[PDB]
Amino acid sequence: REKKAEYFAKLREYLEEYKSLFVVGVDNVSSQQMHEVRKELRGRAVVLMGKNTMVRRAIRGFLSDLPDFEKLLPFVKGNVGFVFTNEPLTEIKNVIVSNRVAAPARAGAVAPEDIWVRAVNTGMEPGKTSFFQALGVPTKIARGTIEIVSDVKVVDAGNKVGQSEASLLNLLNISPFTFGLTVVQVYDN
Amino acid sequence: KGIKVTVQLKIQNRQAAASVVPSASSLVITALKEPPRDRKKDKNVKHSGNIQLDEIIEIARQMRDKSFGRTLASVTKEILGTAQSVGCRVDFKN
Amino acid sequence: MAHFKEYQVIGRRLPTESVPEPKLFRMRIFASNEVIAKSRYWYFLQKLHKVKKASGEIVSINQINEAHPTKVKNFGVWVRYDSRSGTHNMYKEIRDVSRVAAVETLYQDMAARHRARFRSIHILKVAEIEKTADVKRQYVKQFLTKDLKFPLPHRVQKSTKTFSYKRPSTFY
Amino acid sequence: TDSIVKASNWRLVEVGRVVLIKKGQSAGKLAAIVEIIDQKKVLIDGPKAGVPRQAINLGQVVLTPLTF
Amino acid sequence: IIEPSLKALASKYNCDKSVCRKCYARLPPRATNCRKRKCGHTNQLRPKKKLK
Amino acid sequence: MKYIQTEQQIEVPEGVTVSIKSRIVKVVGPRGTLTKNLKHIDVTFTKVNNQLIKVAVHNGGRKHVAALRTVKSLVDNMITGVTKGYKYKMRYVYAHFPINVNIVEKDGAKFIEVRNFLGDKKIRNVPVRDGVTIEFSTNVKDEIVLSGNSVEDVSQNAADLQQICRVRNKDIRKFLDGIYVSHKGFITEDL
RNA sequence: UUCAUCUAGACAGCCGGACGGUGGCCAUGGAAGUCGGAAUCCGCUAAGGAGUGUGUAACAACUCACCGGCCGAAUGAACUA
Ligand SMILES: [Zn+2]
Repeated sequence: REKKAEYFAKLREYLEEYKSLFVVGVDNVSSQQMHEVRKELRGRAVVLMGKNTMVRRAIRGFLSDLPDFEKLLPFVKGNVGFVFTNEPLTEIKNVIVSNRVAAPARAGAVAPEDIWVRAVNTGMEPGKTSFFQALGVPTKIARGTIEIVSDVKVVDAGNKVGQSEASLLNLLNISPFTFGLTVVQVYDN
Repeated sequence: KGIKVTVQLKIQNRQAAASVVPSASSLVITALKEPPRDRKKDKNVKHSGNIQLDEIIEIARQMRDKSFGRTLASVTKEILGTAQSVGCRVDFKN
Repeated sequence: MAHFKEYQVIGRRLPTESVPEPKLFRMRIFASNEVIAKSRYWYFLQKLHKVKKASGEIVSINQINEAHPTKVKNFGVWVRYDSRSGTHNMYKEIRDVSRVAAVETLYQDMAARHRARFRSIHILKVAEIEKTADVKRQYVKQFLTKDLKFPLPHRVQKSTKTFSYKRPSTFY
Repeated sequence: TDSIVKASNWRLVEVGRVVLIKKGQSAGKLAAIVEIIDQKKVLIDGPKAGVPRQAINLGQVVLTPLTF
Repeated sequence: IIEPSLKALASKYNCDKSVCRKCYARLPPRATNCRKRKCGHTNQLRPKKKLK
Repeated sequence: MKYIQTEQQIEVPEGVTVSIKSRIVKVVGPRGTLTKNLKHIDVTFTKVNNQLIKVAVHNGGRKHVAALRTVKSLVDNMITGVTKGYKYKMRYVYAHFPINVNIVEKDGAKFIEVRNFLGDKKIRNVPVRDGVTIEFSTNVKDEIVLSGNSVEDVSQNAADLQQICRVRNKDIRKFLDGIYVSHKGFITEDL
């Protein structure tokens, strides 16, 4: 073994006493927010993911924890694992219904949706003054403030963003990585 | 309270700063124990000592942006005496 | 240096009249005939024990043939030699008929590929491996499938005379 | 609308094939090539036309279109 | 002044490709040996120096 | 190490049609027929059933059995290329000077050229094979879109249009002006 | 040869991560994750360093060692002659 040095006492004591399961299925996930929203309310529930033998976990743990192992195999997809529970989802959609915070895909890699400009009150100043100061948007320093009056047509879908152009969208701290933490698999009591 | 390289997590509100210090760790022995953390800072190093220092383990991550999740008692053996070398007072020194 | 033979040679190290009846060593030797076989005995045994040929004799020379020279059997052979930078062991595997016929086509690539020769090779034990498909050099495991079909292309024909009239075809 | 390739038709050497010796002692009598031993040599035994069961090579026999 | 992504479109074909430290040819930026015979497919490859 | 026998899986779709004598290939697909020549590799092919093709170099060496995977990918490209073909994105660049690549037709031979490249006075010229037919990306500016049913004769007729533009006796990592090729594609939709 | 994997699913690839403190001490005009001296991180995990290479003078922006998902079985290193 190079990869499974400690896997027998990995989760064959974790789900040993747990019968009502909430699941997680994702690739659109962070780390910084992610494993520290693994630090959300822990103390009675544990968080983990499986790996390659989740294709075999249909026939690894066949020791009949609960006799409904048809509900176990065909979701070996994504960063998929186990966030256990006792009681149902009656208040679990009162916490993580719309949670997100991130940096975008790498240095200005792909991002699905579209933004739009609007005359609002921001009031910025020339900081690192080599980003966007002559590209057509008005950085007209209005005796202290900045109020945009233009309607630009740049933002598209499926982008591979260049040098300084990935800190114009990131000037507004925009992250397309939503993932309100879902529960997709039906398994209880 | 401190003169070290001050991290700022400061969302300002009507000129009033966020009056808790995110506290670059310049006041971890010089508070009520020996002066050599901030006092005597340009005479020699501050990696000196393994002496009986503290058992105030609760307050330790109450200052520096509490992010343990599971156990804060694993981090209380782990900055003062590990990230520094002035006071640890236990032989988990590895 | 022929098609090889295999022998047992029974050495004894001449009876001392302080303590007679010595200990009767026995080997297994590959040899082109019976009288290179005797001189391979006093060259392997002089690495083990305190003898020489003027200090011993040969009790008997019993030529062996195989009990089944008519089946096939995958072999695994340990040899050691010295190419000119140093002495080296190691191993080969031959898919061949009998124990004597394998060591030819064991020596007939170790002389061709690593360019050693017969005064340097020291065969350790010609092991007939136990069954099929539990062997480790995979280039004999070309030959371990069911329905082993292959055609050989390009059937060249011999020339009895020196003027064909035909522009020869090579259908097989 | 036709996806044809020509023949791919040779003779083949199969386990238990018939074959025709051409040189040596046997000299033009029908063997039966039973079992491959290597790429350049095989086993033959057709022992109703007076041949023993020895390992022969393939630079010495030619092949017939019969197969059983 | 060109587009910085079109600068990066140009960058794959000319700018960042490795070079043999013995026969000076352009080598593709991950490559163990070289590709030719007067260097003997050698195993020293400096990267291509930038404009700082 | 003298491999015994080797076959693989060349797929044939429903419309294209492959009939081969000795080892040359005839192919007719939905977008204009072709034929090519491969008489240097010593293989044999077998259609099994209407959609799949074998290759075989049995009693091959080791440099033989590298050249079967290469003709898993020398006859597929014409199978795709007779029902897709190749489509090209070749973005321009200007550092100080424009570029007007436009298809003049001298001698009725349809030769593509380029003026005004880095302030030059030579009129460049490129010989243009058949198969291809130059079009430009209209109103999404300064690219070239090269069609065709061939595979080598499109990206040698593209690769020898992005290497005329070499600037010489200067730096090449500042003088980034030239002609480069952005992304080749297939002319069919979603590609 | 000598090791480690190897249908508990491997490698090459591709989807997404890669940190909260801490901008750990010293040395610093300026050391932050990637100029440096000395040691030699917790939490959880799938796992992330008191950092494998870039980048601001110093912040930050990236690739990464390090990983969970699609294919899905054979793969990698150091030596030898
Ligand atoms: Zn070279």
